[PDB]
Amino acid sequence: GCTPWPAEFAVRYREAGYWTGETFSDFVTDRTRRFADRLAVVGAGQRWTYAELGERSAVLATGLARLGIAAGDRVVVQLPNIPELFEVVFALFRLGALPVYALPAHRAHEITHLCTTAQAKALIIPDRHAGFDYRTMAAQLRHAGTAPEHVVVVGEPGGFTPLAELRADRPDPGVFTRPEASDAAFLQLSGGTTGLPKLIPRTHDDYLYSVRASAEICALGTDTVYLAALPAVHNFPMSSPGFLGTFHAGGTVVLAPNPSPDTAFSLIETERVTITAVVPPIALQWLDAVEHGSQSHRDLSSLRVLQVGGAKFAPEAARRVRPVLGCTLQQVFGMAEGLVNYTRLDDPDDIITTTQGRPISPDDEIRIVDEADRPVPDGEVGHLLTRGPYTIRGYYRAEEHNATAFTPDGFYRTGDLVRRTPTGHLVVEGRAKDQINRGGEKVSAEEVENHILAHPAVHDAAVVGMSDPYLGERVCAYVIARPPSRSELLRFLRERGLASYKIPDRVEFVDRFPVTGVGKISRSELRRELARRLD
Ligand SMILES: Nc1ncnc2c1ncn2[C@@H]1O[C@H](COP(=O)(O)OC(=O)c2cccc(O)c2O)[C@@H](O)[C@H]1O
Repeated sequence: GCTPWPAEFAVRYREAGYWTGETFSDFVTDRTRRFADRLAVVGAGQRWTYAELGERSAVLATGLARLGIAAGDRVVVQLPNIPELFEVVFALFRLGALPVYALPAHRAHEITHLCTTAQAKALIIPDRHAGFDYRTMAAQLRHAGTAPEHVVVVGEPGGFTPLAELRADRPDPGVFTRPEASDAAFLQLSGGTTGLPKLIPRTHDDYLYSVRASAEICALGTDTVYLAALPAVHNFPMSSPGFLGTFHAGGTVVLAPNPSPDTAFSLIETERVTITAVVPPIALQWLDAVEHGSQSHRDLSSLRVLQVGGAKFAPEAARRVRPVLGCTLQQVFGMAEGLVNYTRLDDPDDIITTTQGRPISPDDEIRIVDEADRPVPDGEVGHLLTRGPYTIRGYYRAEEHNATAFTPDGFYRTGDLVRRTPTGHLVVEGRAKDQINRGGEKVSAEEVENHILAHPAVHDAAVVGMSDPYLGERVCAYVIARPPSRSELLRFLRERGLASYKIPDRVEFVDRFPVTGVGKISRSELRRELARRLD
Protein backbone atom coordinates (compact mmCIF):
# COMPACT_ATOMS: atom_id res chain seq x y z
CA GLY A 1 0.00 0.00 0.00
CA CYS A 2 2.94 2.37 -0.57
CA THR A 3 3.37 5.03 -3.25
CA PRO A 4 6.75 4.91 -5.04
CA TRP A 5 8.84 7.72 -6.38
CA PRO A 6 8.56 7.90 -10.18
CA ALA A 7 11.41 6.11 -11.93
CA GLU A 8 12.95 9.33 -13.28
CA PHE A 9 13.16 10.84 -9.80
CA ALA A 10 14.63 7.64 -8.34
CA VAL A 11 17.29 7.58 -11.07
CA ARG A 12 18.01 11.24 -10.34
CA TYR A 13 18.42 10.67 -6.61
CA ARG A 14 20.72 7.68 -7.00
CA GLU A 15 22.86 9.43 -9.65
CA ALA A 16 23.13 12.46 -7.35
CA GLY A 17 24.47 10.26 -4.52
CA TYR A 18 21.48 10.85 -2.23
CA TRP A 19 20.20 7.27 -2.49
CA THR A 20 23.27 5.11 -1.84
CA GLY A 21 21.69 1.65 -1.61
CA GLU A 22 22.57 1.07 2.06
CA THR A 23 19.89 -0.56 4.22
CA PHE A 24 19.37 -0.31 7.96
CA SER A 25 20.56 -3.95 8.21
CA ASP A 26 23.85 -2.86 6.63
CA PHE A 27 23.79 0.21 8.90
CA VAL A 28 23.60 -1.74 12.15
CA THR A 29 26.44 -4.08 11.18
CA ASP A 30 28.71 -1.41 9.74
CA ARG A 31 28.32 1.26 12.41
CA THR A 32 28.65 -1.14 15.33
CA ARG A 33 31.83 -2.57 13.81
CA ARG A 34 33.27 0.78 12.70
CA PHE A 35 32.84 2.37 16.16
CA ALA A 36 32.89 -0.84 18.23
CA ASP A 37 35.01 0.45 21.14
CA ARG A 38 33.26 3.83 21.46
CA LEU A 39 30.41 4.65 23.84
CA ALA A 40 27.09 4.45 21.97
CA VAL A 41 24.32 4.67 24.58
CA VAL A 42 24.09 6.16 28.08
CA GLY A 43 20.85 5.76 29.99
CA ALA A 44 19.10 4.18 32.97
CA GLY A 45 22.41 3.33 34.64
CA GLN A 46 23.64 1.60 31.46
CA ARG A 47 26.67 2.50 29.34
CA TRP A 48 26.80 0.47 26.09
CA THR A 49 29.62 0.59 23.56
CA TYR A 50 28.76 0.21 19.88
CA ALA A 51 30.05 -3.35 20.16
CA GLU A 52 27.63 -4.09 23.01
CA LEU A 53 24.71 -2.55 21.13
CA GLY A 54 25.68 -4.76 18.18
CA GLU A 55 25.81 -7.95 20.27
CA ARG A 56 22.61 -7.14 22.17
CA SER A 57 20.68 -6.42 18.99
CA ALA A 58 21.93 -9.63 17.33
CA VAL A 59 20.74 -11.64 20.33
CA LEU A 60 17.36 -9.87 20.38
CA ALA A 61 16.87 -10.34 16.64
CA THR A 62 17.50 -14.07 17.10
CA GLY A 63 14.89 -14.06 19.88
CA LEU A 64 12.30 -12.20 17.77
CA ALA A 65 12.86 -14.63 14.91
CA ARG A 66 12.23 -17.48 17.34
CA LEU A 67 9.11 -15.64 18.49
CA GLY A 68 7.81 -15.63 14.91
CA ILE A 69 8.80 -12.20 13.58
CA ALA A 70 9.90 -12.49 9.94
CA ALA A 71 11.18 -10.11 7.27
CA GLY A 72 8.45 -7.67 6.29
CA ASP A 73 6.39 -8.07 9.47
CA ARG A 74 5.30 -4.86 11.20
CA VAL A 75 6.06 -4.44 14.92
CA VAL A 76 4.62 -1.53 16.91
CA VAL A 77 7.33 -0.05 19.16
CA GLN A 78 6.07 2.24 21.96
CA LEU A 79 9.00 2.63 24.37
CA PRO A 80 10.14 5.57 26.55
CA ASN A 81 13.69 7.00 26.49
CA ILE A 82 15.41 3.83 27.75
CA PRO A 83 18.41 1.98 26.21
CA GLU A 84 16.22 -1.03 25.34
CA LEU A 85 14.64 1.13 22.62
CA PHE A 86 17.85 1.10 20.60
CA GLU A 87 18.54 -2.60 21.00
CA VAL A 88 14.95 -3.32 20.00
CA VAL A 89 15.04 -1.09 16.94
CA PHE A 90 18.42 -2.36 15.73
CA ALA A 91 17.16 -5.93 16.22
CA LEU A 92 14.11 -5.29 14.05
CA PHE A 93 16.41 -3.81 11.43
CA ARG A 94 18.60 -6.92 11.50
CA LEU A 95 15.59 -9.11 10.67
CA GLY A 96 14.28 -6.89 7.89
CA ALA A 97 11.16 -6.26 10.00
CA LEU A 98 9.42 -2.86 10.04
CA PRO A 99 9.20 -0.83 13.25
CA VAL A 100 5.93 1.10 13.56
CA TYR A 101 6.75 3.97 15.90
CA ALA A 102 4.32 5.08 18.58
CA LEU A 103 5.10 7.77 21.19
CA PRO A 104 4.82 7.19 24.97
CA ALA A 105 1.88 9.64 25.20
CA HIS A 106 -0.19 7.66 22.69
CA ARG A 107 -3.06 5.65 24.13
CA ALA A 108 -5.47 2.83 23.26
CA HIS A 109 -7.07 4.80 20.41
CA GLU A 110 -3.85 5.51 18.49
CA ILE A 111 -2.27 2.15 19.32
CA THR A 112 -5.34 0.25 18.15
CA HIS A 113 -5.22 2.31 14.95
CA LEU A 114 -1.53 1.49 14.38
CA CYS A 115 -1.83 -2.22 15.14
CA THR A 116 -4.91 -2.76 12.98
CA THR A 117 -3.80 -0.57 10.05
CA ALA A 118 -0.24 -1.97 9.93
CA GLN A 119 -1.48 -5.52 10.71
CA ALA A 120 1.25 -5.66 13.34
CA LYS A 121 2.51 -9.05 14.50
CA ALA A 122 3.94 -7.73 17.78
CA LEU A 123 3.68 -4.80 20.18
CA ILE A 124 6.67 -3.81 22.34
CA ILE A 125 5.93 -1.69 25.43
CA PRO A 126 7.25 -0.91 28.91
CA ASP A 127 5.35 -2.08 31.97
CA ARG A 128 4.58 1.42 33.29
CA HIS A 129 5.81 4.89 32.38
CA ALA A 130 4.67 8.22 33.84
CA GLY A 131 1.81 6.60 35.74
CA PHE A 132 0.31 4.77 32.73
CA ASP A 133 0.13 0.96 32.65
CA TYR A 134 0.78 -0.21 29.08
CA ARG A 135 0.10 -3.82 30.08
CA THR A 136 -3.49 -2.84 30.93
CA MET A 137 -3.75 -1.09 27.55
CA ALA A 138 -2.49 -4.21 25.75
CA ALA A 139 -4.99 -6.30 27.73
CA GLN A 140 -7.73 -3.90 26.60
CA LEU A 141 -6.78 -4.47 22.95
CA ARG A 142 -6.67 -8.23 23.56
CA HIS A 143 -10.11 -8.07 25.17
CA ALA A 144 -11.41 -6.16 22.13
CA GLY A 145 -9.70 -8.48 19.63
CA THR A 146 -7.38 -5.81 18.22
CA ALA A 147 -4.04 -6.68 19.82
CA PRO A 148 -1.04 -8.18 18.04
CA GLU A 149 -0.56 -11.86 18.77
CA HIS A 150 2.80 -11.06 20.45
CA VAL A 151 3.11 -8.44 23.21
CA VAL A 152 6.62 -7.93 24.62
CA VAL A 153 7.07 -6.04 27.90
CA VAL A 154 10.18 -4.24 29.12
CA GLY A 155 10.07 -4.49 32.91
CA GLU A 156 7.54 -6.63 34.78
CA PRO A 157 5.64 -8.53 32.08
CA GLY A 158 2.35 -9.42 33.71
CA GLY A 159 1.09 -12.26 31.55
CA PHE A 160 2.80 -11.07 28.36
CA THR A 161 6.22 -11.95 26.94
CA PRO A 162 9.11 -10.52 28.99
CA LEU A 163 11.84 -8.97 26.88
CA ALA A 164 14.35 -11.25 28.64
CA GLU A 165 12.77 -14.26 26.91
CA LEU A 166 14.03 -12.85 23.60
CA ARG A 167 17.65 -12.93 24.86
CA ALA A 168 17.65 -16.68 25.66
CA ASP A 169 19.47 -17.80 22.49
CA ARG A 170 22.90 -17.02 21.10
CA PRO A 171 23.16 -14.94 17.89
CA ASP A 172 22.18 -16.71 14.66
CA PRO A 173 22.93 -14.49 11.64
CA GLY A 174 21.14 -17.14 9.57
CA VAL A 175 17.80 -15.64 10.62
CA PHE A 176 18.77 -12.11 9.57
CA THR A 177 17.54 -10.63 6.29
CA ARG A 178 18.86 -7.77 4.17
CA PRO A 179 15.92 -5.98 2.49
CA GLU A 180 16.03 -3.78 -0.60
CA ALA A 181 16.94 -0.16 0.10
CA SER A 182 13.89 1.02 -1.87
CA ASP A 183 11.56 -0.93 0.46
CA ALA A 184 9.85 0.73 3.39
CA ALA A 185 12.14 0.40 6.43
CA PHE A 186 9.55 1.50 9.01
CA LEU A 187 6.25 3.34 9.42
CA GLN A 188 5.61 6.38 11.59
CA LEU A 189 2.62 8.54 12.48
CA SER A 190 1.76 11.87 10.90
CA GLY A 191 0.78 14.79 13.08
CA GLY A 192 -2.83 14.32 12.02
CA THR A 193 -5.47 16.68 10.63
CA THR A 194 -8.68 14.66 10.08
CA GLY A 195 -10.33 11.94 12.16
CA LEU A 196 -7.28 9.65 12.37
CA PRO A 197 -3.53 9.98 11.84
CA LYS A 198 -2.09 8.56 8.64
CA LEU A 199 0.84 6.16 8.60
CA ILE A 200 3.99 7.33 6.80
CA PRO A 201 6.25 4.74 5.11
CA ARG A 202 9.91 5.76 4.94
CA THR A 203 12.45 3.83 2.85
CA HIS A 204 16.05 2.94 3.70
CA ASP A 205 17.47 5.13 0.94
CA ASP A 206 15.43 8.28 1.58
CA TYR A 207 15.55 8.19 5.40
CA LEU A 208 19.25 7.35 5.54
CA TYR A 209 19.85 10.20 3.08
CA SER A 210 18.15 12.68 5.41
CA VAL A 211 20.16 11.23 8.33
CA ARG A 212 23.56 11.47 6.62
CA ALA A 213 22.90 14.97 5.28
CA SER A 214 21.59 16.17 8.65
CA ALA A 215 24.65 14.75 10.41
CA GLU A 216 26.78 16.83 8.06
CA ILE A 217 24.67 20.01 8.47
CA CYS A 218 24.91 19.65 12.27
CA ALA A 219 28.68 18.93 12.33
CA LEU A 220 28.36 15.53 14.02
CA GLY A 221 31.35 13.28 14.66
CA THR A 222 32.72 10.76 17.11
CA ASP A 223 32.97 13.65 19.61
CA THR A 224 29.20 14.22 19.43
CA VAL A 225 27.24 13.68 22.64
CA TYR A 226 23.55 13.91 21.70
CA LEU A 227 20.99 14.37 24.49
CA ALA A 228 17.63 12.84 23.56
CA ALA A 229 15.40 15.25 25.49
CA LEU A 230 12.32 14.56 23.30
CA PRO A 231 10.69 11.12 22.82
CA ALA A 232 13.45 9.49 20.85
CA VAL A 233 11.31 7.86 18.12
CA HIS A 234 9.78 11.13 16.97
CA ASN A 235 11.14 12.21 13.58
CA PHE A 236 12.96 15.21 15.07
CA PRO A 237 15.04 13.43 17.78
CA MET A 238 15.38 10.33 15.57
CA SER A 239 16.77 11.83 12.33
CA SER A 240 17.20 15.65 12.46
CA PRO A 241 19.96 14.63 13.08
CA GLY A 242 18.76 12.73 16.15
CA PHE A 243 20.05 9.43 17.47
CA LEU A 244 20.35 7.91 13.98
CA GLY A 245 22.59 10.79 12.90
CA THR A 246 24.65 10.39 16.07
CA PHE A 247 25.06 6.63 15.48
CA HIS A 248 25.93 7.28 11.83
CA ALA A 249 28.71 9.61 12.96
CA GLY A 250 29.96 7.45 15.84
CA GLY A 251 28.95 9.70 18.74
CA THR A 252 27.25 9.04 22.06
CA VAL A 253 23.48 9.10 22.60
CA VAL A 254 22.42 10.15 26.11
CA LEU A 255 18.80 9.40 27.04
CA ALA A 256 16.96 11.92 29.18
CA PRO A 257 14.03 10.34 31.10
CA ASN A 258 12.23 13.71 31.12
CA PRO A 259 13.05 17.17 29.72
CA SER A 260 12.86 19.07 33.01
CA PRO A 261 15.65 21.64 33.49
CA ASP A 262 16.98 19.80 36.52
CA THR A 263 17.17 16.36 34.84
CA ALA A 264 18.42 17.67 31.50
CA PHE A 265 20.97 20.09 32.95
CA SER A 266 22.28 17.36 35.25
CA LEU A 267 22.86 15.10 32.23
CA ILE A 268 24.46 17.93 30.23
CA GLU A 269 26.83 18.57 33.15
CA THR A 270 27.70 14.91 33.76
CA GLU A 271 27.91 13.51 30.20
CA ARG A 272 29.20 16.74 28.58
CA VAL A 273 26.42 16.88 25.99
CA THR A 274 27.34 18.79 22.82
CA ILE A 275 23.95 19.02 21.08
CA THR A 276 20.30 18.47 21.96
CA ALA A 277 16.85 19.04 20.43
CA VAL A 278 13.80 20.52 22.18
CA VAL A 279 10.40 22.06 21.44
CA PRO A 280 9.88 25.78 22.22
CA PRO A 281 8.10 25.30 25.59
CA ILE A 282 11.04 23.24 26.86
CA ALA A 283 13.48 25.81 25.49
CA LEU A 284 11.63 28.54 27.38
CA GLN A 285 11.68 26.49 30.59
CA TRP A 286 15.45 25.99 30.29
CA LEU A 287 16.05 29.66 29.50
CA ASP A 288 13.96 30.84 32.45
CA ALA A 289 15.57 28.31 34.79
CA VAL A 290 19.06 29.62 34.01
CA GLU A 291 18.33 33.33 33.55
CA HIS A 292 16.07 33.81 36.58
CA GLY A 293 18.31 31.98 39.02
CA SER A 294 17.00 28.50 39.75
CA GLN A 295 19.69 26.74 37.66
CA SER A 296 22.24 29.54 37.18
CA HIS A 297 25.03 27.41 38.66
CA ARG A 298 24.87 24.57 36.11
CA ASP A 299 27.89 24.06 33.86
CA LEU A 300 26.44 23.95 30.34
CA SER A 301 29.74 24.85 28.65
CA SER A 302 29.96 21.60 26.67
CA LEU A 303 26.69 22.41 24.87
CA ARG A 304 27.49 23.63 21.35
CA VAL A 305 24.10 23.51 19.59
CA LEU A 306 20.57 23.79 20.96
CA GLN A 307 18.05 22.75 18.32
CA VAL A 308 14.53 24.15 18.71
CA GLY A 309 11.77 22.87 16.45
CA GLY A 310 8.34 21.29 16.11
CA ALA A 311 6.51 24.58 16.79
CA LYS A 312 7.08 28.28 16.25
CA PHE A 313 9.93 29.84 18.28
CA ALA A 314 9.61 33.61 18.66
CA PRO A 315 12.58 35.83 17.73
CA GLU A 316 12.39 37.41 21.18
CA ALA A 317 13.06 34.02 22.80
CA ALA A 318 15.48 32.92 20.08
CA ARG A 319 17.66 35.93 20.93
CA ARG A 320 18.07 34.70 24.52
CA VAL A 321 19.77 31.39 23.66
CA ARG A 322 23.37 32.47 23.16
CA PRO A 323 23.41 35.04 25.99
CA VAL A 324 21.63 32.84 28.55
CA LEU A 325 22.85 29.35 27.63
CA GLY A 326 26.09 30.19 25.81
CA CYS A 327 25.41 28.03 22.75
CA THR A 328 24.37 28.41 19.13
CA LEU A 329 20.68 28.23 18.34
CA GLN A 330 19.60 26.04 15.43
CA GLN A 331 15.99 26.27 14.31
CA VAL A 332 14.57 23.13 12.74
CA PHE A 333 11.30 23.15 10.77
CA GLY A 334 10.61 19.59 9.66
CA MET A 335 7.85 17.07 9.22
CA ALA A 336 7.42 13.31 9.48
CA GLU A 337 6.32 13.28 5.82
CA GLY A 338 9.75 14.47 4.68
CA LEU A 339 11.03 18.03 4.30
CA VAL A 340 13.41 19.24 7.03
CA ASN A 341 14.77 22.81 7.20
CA TYR A 342 17.74 23.96 9.31
CA THR A 343 19.30 27.27 10.09
CA ARG A 344 22.98 26.71 9.43
CA LEU A 345 25.48 26.77 12.24
CA ASP A 346 27.40 29.56 10.46
CA ASP A 347 24.37 31.68 9.54
CA PRO A 348 24.41 35.19 11.04
CA ASP A 349 22.44 35.61 14.25
CA ASP A 350 19.61 37.61 12.65
CA ILE A 351 18.96 34.75 10.24
CA ILE A 352 19.33 32.19 13.04
CA THR A 353 16.91 34.05 15.35
CA THR A 354 14.37 35.16 12.71
CA THR A 355 14.01 32.15 10.36
CA GLN A 356 13.19 28.44 10.54
CA GLY A 357 16.01 27.50 8.14
CA ARG A 358 16.43 26.24 4.60
CA PRO A 359 16.01 22.70 3.23
CA ILE A 360 18.46 19.81 3.54
CA SER A 361 18.71 18.98 -0.14
CA PRO A 362 19.48 20.91 -3.32
CA ASP A 363 16.68 18.75 -4.75
CA ASP A 364 14.15 19.85 -2.12
CA GLU A 365 11.62 21.60 -4.33
CA ILE A 366 9.73 24.40 -2.57
CA ARG A 367 6.55 25.93 -4.02
CA ILE A 368 4.75 28.74 -2.16
CA VAL A 369 1.32 29.16 -3.77
CA ASP A 370 -2.00 30.93 -3.22
CA GLU A 371 -5.45 29.31 -2.90
CA ALA A 372 -5.33 28.48 -6.64
CA ASP A 373 -1.85 26.90 -6.56
CA ARG A 374 -0.41 29.98 -8.23
CA PRO A 375 3.05 30.91 -6.87
CA VAL A 376 3.11 34.05 -4.75
CA PRO A 377 5.71 36.79 -5.39
CA ASP A 378 8.93 35.90 -3.62
CA GLY A 379 8.70 37.14 -0.03
CA GLU A 380 4.92 36.83 0.38
CA VAL A 381 3.17 34.28 2.58
CA GLY A 382 1.41 31.31 0.99
CA HIS A 383 0.78 27.59 1.16
CA LEU A 384 3.91 25.44 1.29
CA LEU A 385 4.14 22.56 -1.18
CA THR A 386 7.26 20.46 -1.36
CA ARG A 387 8.69 17.53 -3.29
CA GLY A 388 12.05 15.85 -2.86
CA PRO A 389 14.34 12.87 -2.29
CA TYR A 390 13.10 12.15 1.25
CA THR A 391 9.51 13.45 1.01
CA ILE A 392 6.87 10.75 0.56
CA ARG A 393 4.56 10.53 -2.45
CA GLY A 394 1.65 9.07 -0.47
CA TYR A 395 0.46 7.85 2.89
CA TYR A 396 0.21 4.16 3.70
CA ARG A 397 -3.10 2.62 2.58
CA ALA A 398 -4.77 6.04 2.34
CA GLU A 399 -5.78 6.46 -1.29
CA GLU A 400 -8.77 8.73 -0.67
CA HIS A 401 -6.70 11.02 1.56
CA ASN A 402 -3.74 10.78 -0.83
CA ALA A 403 -5.94 12.24 -3.57
CA THR A 404 -6.16 15.43 -1.49
CA ALA A 405 -2.78 15.58 0.27
CA PHE A 406 -0.67 15.41 -2.91
CA THR A 407 -0.94 17.25 -6.20
CA PRO A 408 -1.11 15.21 -9.42
CA ASP A 409 2.59 15.86 -10.11
CA GLY A 410 3.59 14.67 -6.64
CA PHE A 411 3.95 17.78 -4.47
CA TYR A 412 3.05 17.19 -0.83
CA ARG A 413 0.65 19.75 0.69
CA THR A 414 2.28 20.53 4.04
CA GLY A 415 -0.61 22.65 5.32
CA ASP A 416 1.84 25.31 6.48
CA LEU A 417 1.79 29.00 5.67
CA VAL A 418 5.34 30.25 5.04
CA ARG A 419 7.33 32.94 3.25
CA ARG A 420 10.77 32.65 1.68
CA THR A 421 13.73 34.96 2.24
CA PRO A 422 16.30 35.90 -0.43
CA THR A 423 18.73 33.31 1.02
CA GLY A 424 16.21 30.47 0.70
CA HIS A 425 15.32 30.37 4.39
CA LEU A 426 11.66 29.92 5.29
CA VAL A 427 9.66 31.74 7.95
CA VAL A 428 6.67 29.85 9.35
CA GLU A 429 3.82 32.35 9.62
CA GLY A 430 0.70 30.24 10.00
CA ARG A 431 -1.10 27.05 9.15
CA ALA A 432 -3.93 26.06 6.83
CA LYS A 433 -4.61 22.52 8.08
CA ASP A 434 -7.00 21.66 10.90
CA GLN A 435 -4.33 21.02 13.51
CA ILE A 436 -3.71 22.62 16.90
CA ASN A 437 0.02 22.73 17.63
CA ARG A 438 0.31 22.44 21.41
CA GLY A 439 3.99 23.15 21.98
CA GLY A 440 5.03 20.68 19.28
CA GLU A 441 2.40 18.00 19.90
CA LYS A 442 -0.24 17.98 17.17
CA VAL A 443 -3.97 17.68 17.94
CA SER A 444 -6.69 17.25 15.33
CA ALA A 445 -9.76 19.25 16.35
CA GLU A 446 -12.03 16.91 14.39
CA GLU A 447 -10.70 13.86 16.27
CA VAL A 448 -11.17 15.32 19.77
CA GLU A 449 -14.62 16.57 18.72
CA ASN A 450 -15.59 13.12 17.48
CA HIS A 451 -14.68 11.63 20.85
CA ILE A 452 -16.50 14.39 22.78
CA LEU A 453 -19.62 13.85 20.63
CA ALA A 454 -19.55 10.19 21.70
CA HIS A 455 -20.50 11.27 25.23
CA PRO A 456 -24.21 10.70 25.97
CA ALA A 457 -24.76 14.12 27.57
CA VAL A 458 -23.29 16.08 24.63
CA HIS A 459 -25.26 17.55 21.74
CA ASP A 460 -22.52 19.47 19.88
CA ALA A 461 -18.87 20.46 20.30
CA ALA A 462 -16.16 22.57 18.66
CA VAL A 463 -12.45 22.16 19.47
CA VAL A 464 -10.18 25.15 18.87
CA GLY A 465 -6.73 26.37 19.85
CA MET A 466 -6.32 29.22 22.32
CA SER A 467 -3.20 31.36 22.04
CA ASP A 468 -0.61 30.59 24.71
CA PRO A 469 2.78 32.29 25.23
CA TYR A 470 4.61 29.04 26.05
CA LEU A 471 2.78 26.39 23.98
CA GLY A 472 1.56 28.56 21.12
CA GLU A 473 -1.86 26.97 21.57
CA ARG A 474 -3.75 25.16 24.28
CA VAL A 475 -6.76 23.00 23.44
CA CYS A 476 -10.16 24.54 24.24
CA ALA A 477 -13.44 22.67 23.77
CA TYR A 478 -16.80 24.41 23.47
CA VAL A 479 -19.50 21.88 24.40
CA ILE A 480 -23.28 22.17 23.96
CA ALA A 481 -24.88 19.60 26.26
CA ARG A 482 -28.56 18.57 25.94
CA PRO A 483 -24.26 19.23 30.99
CA PRO A 484 -21.68 16.76 32.46
CA SER A 485 -18.93 17.68 34.88
CA ARG A 486 -15.74 19.03 33.31
CA SER A 487 -13.78 16.40 35.24
CA GLU A 488 -16.29 13.78 34.10
CA LEU A 489 -15.96 14.76 30.44
CA LEU A 490 -12.15 14.62 30.56
CA ARG A 491 -12.42 11.26 32.33
CA PHE A 492 -14.65 9.91 29.55
CA LEU A 493 -12.09 11.14 27.02
CA ARG A 494 -9.32 9.25 28.85
CA GLU A 495 -11.49 6.13 28.87
CA ARG A 496 -11.90 6.63 25.10
CA GLY A 497 -8.14 6.14 24.71
CA LEU A 498 -7.21 9.61 23.44
CA ALA A 499 -3.52 10.50 23.56
CA SER A 500 -2.61 12.38 26.73
CA TYR A 501 -1.87 15.67 24.92
CA LYS A 502 -5.19 15.63 23.00
CA ILE A 503 -7.27 16.00 26.19
CA PRO A 504 -8.54 19.62 26.22
CA ASP A 505 -6.81 22.12 28.47
CA ARG A 506 -10.06 24.07 28.79
CA VAL A 507 -13.73 23.06 28.60
CA GLU A 508 -16.48 25.72 28.26
CA PHE A 509 -20.10 24.51 28.31
CA VAL A 510 -22.37 26.85 26.34
CA ASP A 511 -26.01 26.93 25.27
CA ARG A 512 -24.78 27.94 21.80
CA PHE A 513 -21.49 28.64 20.09
CA PRO A 514 -20.67 32.35 20.74
CA VAL A 515 -20.38 33.20 17.03
CA THR A 516 -22.75 34.82 14.54
CA GLY A 517 -24.37 32.64 11.88
CA VAL A 518 -23.63 29.19 13.31
CA GLY A 519 -26.06 27.44 10.98
CA LYS A 520 -24.64 29.35 8.00
CA ILE A 521 -20.88 28.61 8.23
CA SER A 522 -18.85 25.44 7.89
CA ARG A 523 -17.30 23.63 10.86
CA SER A 524 -13.85 24.88 9.83
CA GLU A 525 -15.17 28.45 9.68
CA LEU A 526 -16.78 27.91 13.08
CA ARG A 527 -13.47 26.81 14.61
CA ARG A 528 -11.68 29.78 13.06
CA GLU A 529 -14.20 32.24 14.52
CA LEU A 530 -14.20 30.62 17.97
CA ALA A 531 -10.39 30.62 18.00
CA ARG A 532 -10.39 34.30 16.97
CA ARG A 533 -12.48 34.96 20.09
CA LEU A 534 -9.69 33.39 22.17
CA ASP A 535 -6.87 35.55 20.81
N1 LIG B 1 10.29 25.15 13.50
C1 LIG B 1 8.96 25.07 13.32
N2 LIG B 1 8.18 26.17 13.35
C2 LIG B 1 6.85 26.11 13.18
N3 LIG B 1 6.20 24.96 12.95
C3 LIG B 1 6.86 23.78 12.89
C4 LIG B 1 8.32 23.76 13.08
N4 LIG B 1 8.71 22.48 12.97
C5 LIG B 1 7.59 21.73 12.74
N5 LIG B 1 6.50 22.52 12.69
C6 LIG B 1 5.11 22.08 12.48
O1 LIG B 1 5.03 20.69 12.70
C7 LIG B 1 4.57 20.03 11.48
C8 LIG B 1 5.17 18.65 11.38
O2 LIG B 1 5.01 17.94 12.60
P1 LIG B 1 5.83 16.60 12.89
O3 LIG B 1 5.23 15.62 11.90
O4 LIG B 1 5.56 16.30 14.35
O5 LIG B 1 7.44 16.88 12.79
C9 LIG B 1 8.25 17.93 13.43
O6 LIG B 1 7.78 18.73 14.22
C10 LIG B 1 9.72 18.04 13.13
C11 LIG B 1 10.47 19.16 13.49
C12 LIG B 1 11.83 19.25 13.19
C13 LIG B 1 12.51 18.23 12.52
C14 LIG B 1 11.84 17.08 12.11
O7 LIG B 1 12.51 16.09 11.46
C15 LIG B 1 10.39 16.94 12.40
O8 LIG B 1 9.69 15.84 12.03
C16 LIG B 1 4.95 21.03 10.40
O9 LIG B 1 4.29 20.81 9.16
C17 LIG B 1 4.61 22.35 11.07
O10 LIG B 1 3.20 22.53 11.16
